[PDB]
Formats: sequence, structure tokens, C-alpha cells
Amino acid sequence: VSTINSTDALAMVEHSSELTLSITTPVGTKFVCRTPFIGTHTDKFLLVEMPKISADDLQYFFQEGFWMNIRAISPRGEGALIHFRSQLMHILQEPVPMAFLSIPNTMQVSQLRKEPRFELNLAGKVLFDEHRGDCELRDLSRSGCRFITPPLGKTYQVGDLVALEIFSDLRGTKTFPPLTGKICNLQRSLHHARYGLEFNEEGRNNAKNLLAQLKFNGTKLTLN
Amino acid sequence: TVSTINSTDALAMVEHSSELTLSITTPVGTKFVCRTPFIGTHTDKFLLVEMPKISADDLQYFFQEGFWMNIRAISPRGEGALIHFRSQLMHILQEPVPMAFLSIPNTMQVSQLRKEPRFELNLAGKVLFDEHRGDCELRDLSRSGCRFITPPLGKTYQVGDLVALEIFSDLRGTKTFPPLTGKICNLQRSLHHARYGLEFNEEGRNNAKNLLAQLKFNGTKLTLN
Ligand SMILES: Nc1nc2c(ncn2[C@@H]2O[C@@H]3COP(=O)(O)O[C@H]4[C@@H](O)[C@H](n5cnc6c(=O)[nH]c(N)nc65)O[C@@H]4COP(=O)(O)O[C@H]3[C@H]2O)c(=O)[nH]1
Ligand SMILES: Nc1nc2c(ncn2[C@@H]2O[C@@H]3COP(=O)(O)O[C@H]4[C@@H](O)[C@H](n5cnc6c(=O)[nH]c(N)nc65)O[C@@H]4COP(=O)(O)O[C@H]3[C@H]2O)c(=O)[nH]1
Repeated sequence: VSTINSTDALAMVEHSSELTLSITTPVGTKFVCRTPFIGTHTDKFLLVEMPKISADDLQYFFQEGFWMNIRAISPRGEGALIHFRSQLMHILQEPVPMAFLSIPNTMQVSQLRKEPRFELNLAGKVLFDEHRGDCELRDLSRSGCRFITPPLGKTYQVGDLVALEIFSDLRGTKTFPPLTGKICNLQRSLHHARYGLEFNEEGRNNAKNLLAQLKFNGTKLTLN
Repeated sequence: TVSTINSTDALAMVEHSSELTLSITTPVGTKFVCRTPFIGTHTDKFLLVEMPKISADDLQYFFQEGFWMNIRAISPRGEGALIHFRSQLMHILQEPVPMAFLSIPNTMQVSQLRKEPRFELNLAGKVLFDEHRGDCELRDLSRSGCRFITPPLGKTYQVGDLVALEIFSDLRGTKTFPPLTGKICNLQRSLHHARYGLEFNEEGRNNAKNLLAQLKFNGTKLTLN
């Protein structure tokens, strides 16, 4: 792991992303919860939304002065795991429930992935048994990828073997050879279902060729 | 190119802590323009911003709950984008720290910001201006210009100044690429460094084309081979 200044570290974290708060009371009792990162006020405070927890834990584990270990994630490229200690300084209910946490001078950062994931937005179809539904590739690596599907579309579970046919252009006809792999992770949202995939040998060869046709436009990878 | 986008997706494009431009039109018709840092958003309820660093007068006068304003935000990656929308100052807090809560409309306008993409990188180098030579680091590059940073205590430049950047072609700094020459177009000092935007002259464009051709994209940004 590496130690870097808090301004630079937090700059790697997208606002609204999820933070993992591990709180340790004065007696030693631990408590972990998740909550959205709002942002920072100057160099004085780290702002987060009040955790979606019980009103009992909320006032027995979430009190001013209590310390906690916070984990944040930087999604781009090889990604990064960010860890640091912070003290709960202030709690407000109005105009909206939120917490002000202290910002240490430095934070620890560690590599999250073996290789980088490249962002993109490529429409395609996902194959699974008799199903063939719409999907969009959101990121691609040499070993895997991320794709999303409609909330009402067929769902997959970790371990399922699927294949993605990515359109080579807007015609919605011709596609790159199948990207085959197993679902490794998933996360349902209100606007779509997300899946992480790890390619089998054939998938890796086809991904390699697809990456070879993509160009970086300063923001993400794009097709011709 | 102009399009309408839902606020959640549009604000996801804006980096937290970045400067917002607020154009306020009081209920009289009086207009005021100030800038202030974007903090973030709470759920899909409020847009949080730090209090503008303006005089108390203009403050209690142009910055009051209920007042409306047109906000301009920036999406900095690549060709970037200009995000424009209308918002109402809903709440003003003083404790524990001064901050304002603005309303978030359902949709926002997204329009073109740049004529071409800017590619991020981190290349150490030297900045030359008149008889001075100082350390700098190239932060982004495009066919027509670049962005570079310098130490807080180093020699400063003003818009219009013609400078030259000698970027090292290797980690050890055993040599430099042909110079990136052009005029300063914008600047901004921050806690850890001074930042400048530059627009190349002919020579600059030629050498920038040469430099870009030697860089690879590692998924996060361009780097030396
Ligand atoms: N391009 C792409 N590839 C994917 C995706 N999901 C899975 N893979 C591929 O599958 C491998 C194992 O993923 P995992 O089981 O989730 O196991 C993961 C996961 O537990 C953790 N990890 C990596 N990135 C993240 C992240 O952004 N968030 C979290 N919470 N964990 C991560 O590290 C482990 C190894 O990650 P990798 O070295 O990248 O190795 C990854 C990657 O090659 C995806 O969305 N996009
Ligand atoms: N690579 C790079 N090139 C730079 C930089 N600063 C200036 N240039 C070059 O100089 C041209 C004019 O910059 P400008 O006078 O600030 O005039 C700018 C500016 O007024 C506005 N603009 C562009 N990007 C941003 C931004 O990130 N923030 C803000 N506030 N305005 C921007 O649009 C105008 C035209 O922008 P461009 O089409 O890109 O054309 C830019 C670009 O080719 C830089 O930091 N990096």
C-alpha cells in the first residue's frame, strides 16, 4: 500500500459513491455500515449521508467523537482501495440528515485489480440458454468485462455462463464474435442490472481482438 | 450536439470540489455573477455548495433563500461538456460550517465545451519564460494546447505570456521532447500547485503531434513508453 495526501486521495473518489464505515465505540464494540459519500467542505470536513440504519444503532454507534475506519473506492483503470481513519465531528438532521467527518492529513491507497478496466458504452445482446436480451458493455479488460441489462430482463447469478454479442456499429446486425465467461459479481439498481464477468479462454481471445478495434477519445474507448 | 439529460447522470459528470458559476437574478431583476466550489449532492434532494467568497454586502444581498440562478458546471474529461441548469437557493447554513443547499431540477442541458479532446498524463519537465527556467509537470495534452502545473512558490505567468515547455522523454530525465510552445490562456492557483492552460503556436502544434504519437494509454491516462 501507499500513503498519500487526503486531497489527492479523495480526488480519486467519485461523489455519491459508497463508503464503508467501520465504527469503534469507546469500549471497543465494532459496527459496520455503508453510506453514500457526498463530498468535502474545503479541507475541513468529509460529508456523508446518514447511514440507512436503525434509530437505535444510529445513536449508539453513530455519535460525535467516535472514531472509524473508512473505506472508499476509485473505480477507474486498475482501480484503487482507499483507507483512512476519521472522527465523527458533527451530525445534522436539517435541512437533511448528514454527517461531518474529520479528514486526516493522509490516507492509504492500494491497487485493486491485476489489470486495468477500460470504460466504454457498446450496445449488444447477452445470450443465456434460450434467452437473448439487450445489454450494454460498460467496461472491458483483457480478462473480463462489465455489462448492464434492463431491470425486467432475464437475471443471472454468480457462476452462470453467458455470452455477449457486441454490435460492431449502429446497424444492430453484425457483431463481434461472442465474449464468453462466468458471472463473478452482480448489483441490481433501479434503472438496470449490473454484472461482472470473467472470460474463459475463448472470451479472452475475442476480447483481445475487440480491444484492438477500439480507440481512446480522452474519456473512454469507442468504436469506429 | 446539445441535449437534455437527467440531473443524476449529468451531475455524475461533474467532479466534486470543482468550481461552479452562479448567475443570480434577484426578484427585482438585478443580476450578479459569482463562482463557488461544488461540494456534492445529498440523494436526489439538494445540491450542496460552499458559500461564495464575495463581500458580505453582495452576500446577504444576492445570496438569499428563494432566489433563483442559472448554474454552469463542467464535465472535464476528454472533449468535456458544459452542464447548464436552473436552480433555487433553498437553504443556507452557518454551522458547523457555512454552506448552501440548492434545488436540483429534473433535467439539465449538456452542450459542447471544447473543439477537441484533452488527454490526461503526468510528465515532468521544465517551463521556460524569458530568462527564467523552472520545474513543471504536464497534466493534459491536446492537438492545440496543454495544461501544466508548477510549485506554489515558483515564478508565475499571466494570460497572454508566451512560454515553452521542455518535457522529459524518460523517467530519469536524460533528455527532452521538442518544446511545447504557446500562450497562456488561463490559470488557477491551488494549495499544492499553480495551474496553467496553454494554446500552441505553429511550432507547438507540430511538437505536440510528435509527443502524442509516442504515448500509450494505460486505461487511466497517457504515459511514456
Ligand atoms: N473488466 C471487468 N472485469 C471484471 C469485472 N468483474 C470481474 N471481472 C474479472 O473477474 C476477475 C475476478 O473478479 P471478482 O470475482 O469480482 O474478484 C474481484 C473483486 O473481489 C475485487 N475487485 C476488483 N475491482 C473491484 C471494485 O471495483 N469493487 C470492489 N468492491 N471489488 C473489486 O478484486 C477481485 C479481482 O479483480 P480483478 O483483478 O480485476 O480480476 C477480475 C476481473 O478480471 C468487471 O466489472 N469488469
Ligand atoms: N489541452 C489543453 N488545452 C488548453 C488548456 N487551456 C487552454 N487550452 C487550449 O486553448 C484553447 C482556448 O482556451 P480558453 O482560452 O481557456 O477558452 C476555452 C474556455 O473558455 C472554454 N473551456 C474549455 N475547457 C474548459 C474547462 O475545463 N473549464 C472551463 N471553465 N472552461 C473551459 O472553452 C474555450 C475553448 O476551449 P478549447 O476548444 O479546448 O480550446 C482551448 C485549448 O485548445 C488546457 O488546460 N489543456
